Amino acid sequence: TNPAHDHFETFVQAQLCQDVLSSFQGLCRALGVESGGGLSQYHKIKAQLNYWSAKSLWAKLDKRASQPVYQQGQACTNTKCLVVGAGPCGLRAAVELALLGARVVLVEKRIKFSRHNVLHLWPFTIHDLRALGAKKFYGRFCTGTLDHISIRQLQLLLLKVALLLGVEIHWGVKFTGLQPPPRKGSGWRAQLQPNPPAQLASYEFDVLISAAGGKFVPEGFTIREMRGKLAIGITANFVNGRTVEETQVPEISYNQKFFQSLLKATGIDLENIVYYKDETHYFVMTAKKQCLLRLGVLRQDLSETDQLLGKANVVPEALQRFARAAADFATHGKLGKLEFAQDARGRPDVAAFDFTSMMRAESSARVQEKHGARLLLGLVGDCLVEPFWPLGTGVARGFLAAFDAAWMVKRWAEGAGPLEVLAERESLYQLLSQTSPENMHRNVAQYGLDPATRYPNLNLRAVTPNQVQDLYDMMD
Ligand SMILES: Cc1cc2nc3c(=O)[nH]c(=O)nc-3n(C[C@H](O)[C@H](O)[C@H](O)COP(=O)(O)OP(=O)(O)OC[C@H]3O[C@@H](n4cnc5c(N)ncnc54)[C@H](O)[C@@H]3O)c2cc1C
Ligand SMILES: [Cl-]
Repeated sequence: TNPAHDHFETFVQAQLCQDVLSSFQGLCRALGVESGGGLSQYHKIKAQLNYWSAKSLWAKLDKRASQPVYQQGQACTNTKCLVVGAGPCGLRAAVELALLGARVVLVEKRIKFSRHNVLHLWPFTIHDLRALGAKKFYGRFCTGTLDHISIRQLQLLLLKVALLLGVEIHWGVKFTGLQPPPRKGSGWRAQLQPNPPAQLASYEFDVLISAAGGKFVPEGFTIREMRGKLAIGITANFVNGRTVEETQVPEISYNQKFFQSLLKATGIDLENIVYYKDETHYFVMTAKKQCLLRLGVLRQDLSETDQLLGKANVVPEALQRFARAAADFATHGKLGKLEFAQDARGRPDVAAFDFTSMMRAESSARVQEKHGARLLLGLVGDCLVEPFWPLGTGVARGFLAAFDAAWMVKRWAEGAGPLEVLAERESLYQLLSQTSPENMHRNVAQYGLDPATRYPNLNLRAVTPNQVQDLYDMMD
């Protein structure tokens, strides 16, 4: 037997977040290496795992790792990064930084991946994951003409790569803010909860990339907030037994006469509903507040969206008989008595969500300088832009914010100059909405950090550094 061979293989097969870390520390032990020690650790790992079950992955990884851009991992060799949040994008950012050769510390306030909700995928993201060795880390990946990963399956897959490329990950730790460098001869340090491990508290860094999801407002940035008429969104996951007759029900994605025939037997009033068949029978529907008060899923009509959706106002029981009512008729009962999958809490996976307010940051980047040290702050993903989930551009643009944040760190580690690096980034960010698979570079395969492999007719000078004068924060 060969502990190293065995540990790598359960590590790859791992379906629990606490088991990715477990088997990995074991592989590190077996290969006489450490985790969170960068590419020198990655290089020591791969060389000693020169065997059938691993070699195709190193080719894939190194092929990317040696794309013209990363300078064979020498570009950001003098850059210390802090990445906040281990959602899909944050991890993608870490991967990108790891490859650029930056020191990568990722902090994350949870301790597991418990979200089942299925995410639609763009042709280009599908391929990106494939090139990162998704097919080894995940069996049922974009399986068939299917183009959807589940949140946790994505996170697991990405985490395994983050670890391989030597990202230092700390769990159960909350980013709160920043410690200003107290003197002429210090650097920027984070502010973490609950009390972080010795080194992490003293870990200094010039690049902070926060991918801490929609709800986190990072100090200094201005968030624009558009509100329209209310849209309540229900999501539901039912267990996929994958029985022959259970896997013979087509996927779905008020206009058609179906949304009309839904009111007949069930009396459920929905404008649109979506079905995905993944690890779970995924359903997402947009409900009318008019009928949610009627069939008593919401207890009482509160005029302010936020309050109308609290744990108190939402009846959990009726939400299940509402969700299964829509799900049962939607498949014409071809899936039988559907049982919910659980959280997170043993609670059944069903949630009433908000679709009313779309948060967008005014700038995607900000630089802070105090007593000599420069700090580059970048947003990536949901905290940069809040996506209309029915359209499904979240993973697409998060991954884009990630690529365009890594390009920023590249120019940064060339000393390009605060006002400039921002102007490049902000010229690219001005595109982040327009972006569709329709208006972007056709050769998906050729996609890389160089933003012009992605954006046709790109203008790096759409914003002059004189238009961003106050995104640079000279505190003295
Ligand atoms: C039900 C649902 C359906 C969706 N539909 C689609 C779809 O069909 N297609 C599509 O492409 N996208 C879809 N979206 C959007 C997509 O899920 C998100 O945009 C995506 O998760 C973005 O990843 P993220 O890392 O930016 O955000 P998140 O996944 O929310 O990552 C944030 C993470 O950072 C952590 N965090 C927050 N604050 C701190 C802190 N202070 N310190 C440390 N960690 C912190 C949290 O633990 C969290 O894990 C959907 C989303 C949901 C929820
Ligand atoms: Cl987990």
